[PDB]
Amino acid sequence: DRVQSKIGSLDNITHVPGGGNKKIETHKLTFRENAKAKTDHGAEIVYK
Amino acid sequence: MVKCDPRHGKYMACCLLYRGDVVPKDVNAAIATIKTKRSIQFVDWCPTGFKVGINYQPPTVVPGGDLAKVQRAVCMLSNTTAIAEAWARLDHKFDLMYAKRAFVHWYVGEGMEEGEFSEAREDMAALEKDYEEVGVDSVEGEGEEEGEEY
Repeated sequence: DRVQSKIGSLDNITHVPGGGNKKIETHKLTFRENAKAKTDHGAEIVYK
Repeated sequence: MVKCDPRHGKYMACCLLYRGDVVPKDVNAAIATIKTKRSIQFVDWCPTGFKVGINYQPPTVVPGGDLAKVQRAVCMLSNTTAIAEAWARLDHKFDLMYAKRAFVHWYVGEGMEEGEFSEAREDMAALEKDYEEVGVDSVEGEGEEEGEEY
């Protein structure tokens, strides 16, 4: 049978992505919108 | 004894209390020089912004170390918009932590609600407008009727 190690260090290679866990701040999402447009025109406006 | 600089607003009220060796007309002559220096600023709806009192029993003071012992003294109590900074700082320092919900878990563990921080911080946002409504002057300017509207 040509023989191999009785131990087997490879087993945790079954573990899943990841890598790591979270982050999640406690109540708000400030600047995730990455600074695109949020308004239209601009300068002098209307009148009737 | 408050660190709002009294130049940062206007008085509405002043209640001063003399004690000791004091004269009713020296008081009167002192306060005319406080009223004359309108640099010391007032709410424009309160011409009569001052109350006096005079009592003849000296200032007495508990002993220890080196301390002055005088024959006359004054307490004043005074209301002024200059304090509104303090309130605008305390409700900002509040809102800074509260937006992250910092320390809120200790409080809510005792049975308090986020509505109660909510009604409080709002009540100071009502009080923000309420120091300032009374801060606005009693005239909104003027314009000439002789000029054309078109």
